[PDB]
Amino acid sequence: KMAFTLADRVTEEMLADKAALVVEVVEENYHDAPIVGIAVVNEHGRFFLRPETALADPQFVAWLGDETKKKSMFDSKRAAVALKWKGIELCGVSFDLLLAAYLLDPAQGVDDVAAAAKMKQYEAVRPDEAVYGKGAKRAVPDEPVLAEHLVRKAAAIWELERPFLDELRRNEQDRLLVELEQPLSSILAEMEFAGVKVDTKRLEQMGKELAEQLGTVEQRIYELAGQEFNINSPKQLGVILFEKLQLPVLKKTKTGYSTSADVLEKLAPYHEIVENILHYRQLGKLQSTYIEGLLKVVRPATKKVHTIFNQALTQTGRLSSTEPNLQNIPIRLEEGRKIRQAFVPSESDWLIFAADYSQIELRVLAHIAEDDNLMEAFRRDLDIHTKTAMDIFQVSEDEVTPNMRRQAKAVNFGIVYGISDYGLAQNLNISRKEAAEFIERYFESFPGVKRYMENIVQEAKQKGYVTTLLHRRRYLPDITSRNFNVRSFAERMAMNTPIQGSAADIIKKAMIDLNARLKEERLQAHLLLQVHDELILEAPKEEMERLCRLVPEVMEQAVTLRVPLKVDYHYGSTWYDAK
DNA sequence: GCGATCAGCG
DNA sequence: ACGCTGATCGCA
Ligand SMILES: [Ca+2]
Repeated sequence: KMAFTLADRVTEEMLADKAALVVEVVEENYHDAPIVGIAVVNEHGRFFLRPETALADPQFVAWLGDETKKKSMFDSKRAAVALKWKGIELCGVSFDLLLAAYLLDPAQGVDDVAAAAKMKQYEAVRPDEAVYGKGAKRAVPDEPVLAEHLVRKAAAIWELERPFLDELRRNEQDRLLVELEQPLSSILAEMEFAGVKVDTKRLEQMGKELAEQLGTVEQRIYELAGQEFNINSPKQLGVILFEKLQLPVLKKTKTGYSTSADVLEKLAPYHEIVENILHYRQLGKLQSTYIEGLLKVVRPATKKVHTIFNQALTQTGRLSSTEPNLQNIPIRLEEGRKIRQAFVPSESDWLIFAADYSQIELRVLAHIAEDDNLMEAFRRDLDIHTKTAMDIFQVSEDEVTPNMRRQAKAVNFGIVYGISDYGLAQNLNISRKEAAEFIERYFESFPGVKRYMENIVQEAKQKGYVTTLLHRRRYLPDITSRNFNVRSFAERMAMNTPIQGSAADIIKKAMIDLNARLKEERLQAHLLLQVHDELILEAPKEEMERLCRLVPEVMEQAVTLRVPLKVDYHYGSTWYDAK
């Protein structure tokens, strides 16, 4: 029902200088995954190519790698990485339909061509799930069915580029696509393919020692419980704590007694068992997620883990990281932080280099709200987290611990993003009217922040969406809901998204500027990870001194705000030491 | 498959 | 009853 040439060899008219291109990778994790089929749509026709022929053809490979042959695609990072695993370079992607749909509306959840095309009333293409099936029934269909699907996807991309670019232009997002998200996609592809080297012997040893410390705490729990039970079982655990031991019930879930860490912490004055449960969970979390889970996904021949950075998932413009998630490696407890000792440079005599924006969302908020006092604070390079800790815990600057600062950090963001007196009182374990009076004091010092919070809720109601500094957008239909709770969640999104999303915009621009700078200085240094406001690199030890001046400067100059941006940085032999 | 939970970023 | 996430595990 759509005409195309099921081609046996590559021809010249397949190599025009503008095309829609589909390089189909069906496995969700595309690292080292099969390419099951190729389709090209251009001015000369529609073509399906078997990958064993196309990717072994030197003219087609050269076309793939020629940046002057422009390709329109959907999820070009997926294709670029799968091709890197075949030793083939993809260049010249000038339009990525996934990223275009994401910028137009992140709430659509667009995960295939059909979903993007639906946004423009184009429906002559099937959802990937209808073609490949679900779960245990998932399969590549027979070649004629496969070929028509890939061709229909390519034809959709060919037809949809212009209407998507027109709407992007109307939203002031066309440079956001072409100068930020698409260049970033190529940089993320390099990062994912490079991977991060893991010291598996250290992990395996830590996992042996965890298993021993687990039994010891486990027996102490059975002994303090007076009996043995499944410590992971909410039935039995709730029964043990709140029926057998008769501890107070401070919170329930839709299914029963809550045993969350905040609850257990408040029960520490009542029974010694609750802090053993905490210790037990923390150890088991390290064991299951960060020892076992990490070893599962190491490629044994190279000792590398290859994350996937999802660039078109979060509602604020952040990245997320999957399989493994390398944006939530432990750091705050000394036991967990030692896992970072297993993250090592991928070459001898290289080192890990880590750089992070200081107080990033507060600096962004100061600029956007134009609060006189907050802008003055950052012009003085004050540490607002430490200052807030001093005031909360009634200590001097010298007395503030890393844990106290961590806590004041949640107070600072809690207040500006709409925490209530109740929530603040429950977090600080203080009176509720003391919490309310601390909140009113906070907005007395920062009245511009309060005005901003009020104004942005009104702008979201009037326009139906909010935006970031580089024109990323989030629609907030619930902001006019008549249901108080639904409306309230939407108001807090109006408060938070422009700030968190602008911080995402800034680090993304920083990454593009950094890669351009590293190429210009001809350095071997390269990015490995982004962790929201942090960039992790590795480089020969002979490049470190140059990087100590280069990376902070690139990050600090990525944008020019009404306050300075400030970067902290460290380097060392492992990720652990790069702090 | 989902909800509670907890690891991270602010 | 601050916001944005992903992985694991038990299932009242
Ligand atoms: Ca930071």
